[PDB]
Amino acid sequence: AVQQNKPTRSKRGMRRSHDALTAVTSLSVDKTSGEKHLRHHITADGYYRGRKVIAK
Amino acid sequence: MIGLVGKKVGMTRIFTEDGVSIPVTVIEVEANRVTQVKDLANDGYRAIQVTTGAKKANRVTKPEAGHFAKAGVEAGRGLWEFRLAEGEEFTVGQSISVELFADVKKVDVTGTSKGKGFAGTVKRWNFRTQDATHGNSLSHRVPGSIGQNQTPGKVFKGKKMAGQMGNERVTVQSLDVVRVDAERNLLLVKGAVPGATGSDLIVKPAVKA
Amino acid sequence: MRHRKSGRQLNRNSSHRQAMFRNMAGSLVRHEIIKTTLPKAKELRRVVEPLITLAKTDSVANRRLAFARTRDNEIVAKLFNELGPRFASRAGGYTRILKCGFRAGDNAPMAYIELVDRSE
Amino acid sequence: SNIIKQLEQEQMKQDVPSFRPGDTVEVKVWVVEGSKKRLQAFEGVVIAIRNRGLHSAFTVRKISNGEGVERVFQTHSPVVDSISVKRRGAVRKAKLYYLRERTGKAARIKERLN
Amino acid sequence: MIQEQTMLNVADNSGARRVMCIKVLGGSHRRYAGVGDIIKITIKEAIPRGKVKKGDVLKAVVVRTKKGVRRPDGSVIRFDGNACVLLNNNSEQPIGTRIFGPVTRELRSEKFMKIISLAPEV
RNA sequence: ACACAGGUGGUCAGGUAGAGAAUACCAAGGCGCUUGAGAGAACUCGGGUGAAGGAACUAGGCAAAAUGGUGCCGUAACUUC
RNA sequence: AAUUCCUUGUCGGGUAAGUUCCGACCUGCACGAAUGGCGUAAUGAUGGCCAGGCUGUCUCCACCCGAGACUCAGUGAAAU
RNA sequence: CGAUGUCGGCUCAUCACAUCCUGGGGCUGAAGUAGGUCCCAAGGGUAUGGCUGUUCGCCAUUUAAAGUGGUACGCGAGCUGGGUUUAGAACGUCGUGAGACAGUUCGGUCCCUAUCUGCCGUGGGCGCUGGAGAACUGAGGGGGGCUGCUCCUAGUACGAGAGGACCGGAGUGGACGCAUCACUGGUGUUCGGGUUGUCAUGCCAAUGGCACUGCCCGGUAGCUAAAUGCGGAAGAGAUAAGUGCUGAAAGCAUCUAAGCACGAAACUUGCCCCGAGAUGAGUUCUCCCUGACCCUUUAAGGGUCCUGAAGGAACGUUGAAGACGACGACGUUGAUAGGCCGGGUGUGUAAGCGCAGCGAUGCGUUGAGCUAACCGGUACUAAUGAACCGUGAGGCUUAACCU
Repeated sequence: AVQQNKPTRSKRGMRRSHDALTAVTSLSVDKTSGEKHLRHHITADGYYRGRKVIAK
Repeated sequence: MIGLVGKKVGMTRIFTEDGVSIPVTVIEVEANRVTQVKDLANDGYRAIQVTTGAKKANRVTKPEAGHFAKAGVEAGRGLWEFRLAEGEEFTVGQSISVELFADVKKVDVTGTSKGKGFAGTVKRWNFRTQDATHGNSLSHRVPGSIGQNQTPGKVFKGKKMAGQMGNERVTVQSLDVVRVDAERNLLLVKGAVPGATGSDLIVKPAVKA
Repeated sequence: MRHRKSGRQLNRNSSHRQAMFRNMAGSLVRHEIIKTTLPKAKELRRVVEPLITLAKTDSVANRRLAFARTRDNEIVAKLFNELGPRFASRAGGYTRILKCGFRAGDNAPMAYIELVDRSE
Repeated sequence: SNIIKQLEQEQMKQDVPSFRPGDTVEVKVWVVEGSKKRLQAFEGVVIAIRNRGLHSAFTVRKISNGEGVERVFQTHSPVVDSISVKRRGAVRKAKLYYLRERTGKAARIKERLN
Repeated sequence: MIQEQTMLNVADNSGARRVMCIKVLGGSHRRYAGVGDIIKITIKEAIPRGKVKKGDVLKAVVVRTKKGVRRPDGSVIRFDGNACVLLNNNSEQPIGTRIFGPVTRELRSEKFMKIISLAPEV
């Protein structure tokens, strides 16, 4: 089967709310890290509980 | 007259002499604490909110805490409102215990049954299976032919189809009580009642004619 | 179904799941840190701590265990003799865990497993 | 729940003779068998370990009778008086289900004395 | 299951040597038989001193099954083989003059009093 | 026609078990199959196990499942012996 | 009868019953003797019936391990 | 005719009503038991095996009945392909013959990646026009409905004996739906024992892999059943066909007009569940919010000071939640999951050492050893310090209360 008519531009509804995502509300700032980090989680320079626990 | 909320803790058997096994369901009923009585400067009908529980002091919310505050500093997790018939209740008296069944030992039970996920198309709907050989293949447990040609020419209501099942209300009317212990919060009933271990239910003295 | 089990399905045949935990353990005993995914790490913790516990129990019949695993010479002077006292002085706990940022080429959560006595 | 665990401790026995599968129990029984209560002597070997408590069926099998005869009475029941346990077996299994697939003259239960 | 084409041993004296069941009896759209059921039966081997022949059609009572007797006290009264006694459809009671062994004491309880007097020690 | 779960005559010839170039576990040598990350539903699908019956299945023993070796004793009808 | 209206010839065997298999009788509407008559041994990726075996084929289905279906990422077709 | 599969099976179903069964009424060559045989009622119920593709029929045997018919003689993008059927063969019939034969027998490949309608479950968005958390009504919507065997009533009634009821129960079974996990069986590839072959730890140990889970036997937890339990009732309202009492228009007659007495499983009530997409957005309780201003001829906004969330979403650890959505328990006012120390079930006396013995092998320490999910203690490991969605008591009319 094929699309007999182009849909009214509203019909993408519940795909349109998923077409591009972060999937998180809303990532946190840290005093020793540049890019934002996940709640209860480690930063992109290895900070957890305000102290550095791993190296990159 | 009224009803009690409990906790279904399992099933066992208690026997008779010299034999017959007497299977029995085991229920614990901590005394229902009461939260409200109506027709006493609140509402036009006679009813009691029997309540069981207390919740956790750092997890209880303001709209629930302020709704139990008339009865105390614990959010009793629910109301369970029952209308009064053939009896009376007042704003003073002991928390409601299994002494409701001290002389009335025929009861009725309400609760949700078979909380077992999705089951399967045949495991739910008791269909007849097709041939496993003799040229038949690909179809064995599919729902089958869903109608008939042209004249009705449509799918019927009140038929068998797949979905999410179970955990819906059932009412049992033929039950006898074997033992009660208000000091040890115990109820022992002959046979079986809806839902698995941990189920809450409602148990009432019989009113069926 | 999985209606009783608390394990993880991971990927591939059960004979590979068991072998991969024993291979990562056969490296952790001599490298003392391993990088892998959170599903692999949380199952592996419950495979390495029996092997580190076994190193305290150098008694009759109990010494017969794990002898058919990691059958190489480069650990025989460390397993039991050294891998016991390093934690028999600590009276409980063998591994330090941390969960780490997700892989950008796929979608796995990462983890870091380290021994509580590691000296780099 | 605790009360469901205490409910069995008011119908279970609290001190009894010790026995295991392969022992000679010499069960003295009533088992109704008529309108007036009377004691009978039951013969055979016990094929039960009864660790599961109140509902353990207390199975006994007499391999000395024809092809072998088997019966149950329950471990905590009003149809049994007492057991002697004077003679005791030396077997290497606990269910003994092989007696239901082997001929009695090739499945006689071993004494294995040294 | 004891049902159509189930082959049973006889406890009937000088009785039939191979016999097979047909239908089930006792109720409309009934399923399966056990201890205390009477079923319709056919002769396949009669023995030379038999008073019936191949393809004769009778009834028999089921006295033992490998599934046994239920609901005495919550346990089960167990047995190892499926066995029956052939009945006389014209004169009622067993087709023979005696019965082999004690059979089952369930025949003494309520329903089979005219059978436990013919021979059984129960 | 594909960076294709397919094709291609002969040749060599380890160990343990084996009659062996059968078959399996291994060696020497080779190979890890150029979708990644998760979930563990209906329904399909490679398989294992089944009370207690038992072909009762089916147009029809079609598939499942069993049979299965070495040695002695034993061995029918029909036969050009 | 791979030949025949009536045919499931008809008597009898096999069966709980048997349009199916056999023993037999021969109105072969319209077999028949080298476009041979007719039977065995031996054979067959050969026809049909009976019986013992196998067993979830069936009675009544249920769990146990895995693959796809399910949710995405990257790359992105087919008939209509 | 630039296509519409036809008899049969398996599976999934439905309508009619000239009623087969069930509930009832009536005539009879209705004595009784039965049969012959018709009408009220369509709520419920209604066949297995040998032969045959069988529709149909022939037989055998069950049953509360073995009722009839529609629907393209229901349901092949439903599965099948036994029958009807080409391409092969052979016997007959026909023909000069090729060949023909609804003569006969045998044999004979079945495509698929889902828009809209229909139907089950389940989300987001929007609607309930102040917000957030829980409990509750009722415009409407569905579900159910018995039946063998035997004895007492009764061998009474009836009838020449044989034979054999209304009445109205009592015991004991069957069918069907719903319910639990207590049995007692099955399953049980995170537990143990027995065992063949071969590879591995140098070798002997006894600890492992592969060989169908290599073979076999058990099994905790989880599940499951061939497990064990209950019920559609009763009490009533009103009716059908029908049966009667009283009684008329029509001074009689008659069950009907007035009136009263009944009358079936059908109709109504009782019985169980669903229901605010109920725009036709019902009720009750709890929690949160009641200040201004600049700029602009402005139901259009762009800012500032003052002042606001109840609770959710997110985070995970996880679940007896679950396709994905969506949802429940819990996270320092601390047992959500794991880790430790104990308790228990299962398996069955290990491995060393000791001893006997020619040795295989066995016996004592040893009711040993091994252990998972079963449940008791214990924070050993992890849950740490912010933001976000969400304000300013929400337009108008009518009557009553208080001031």
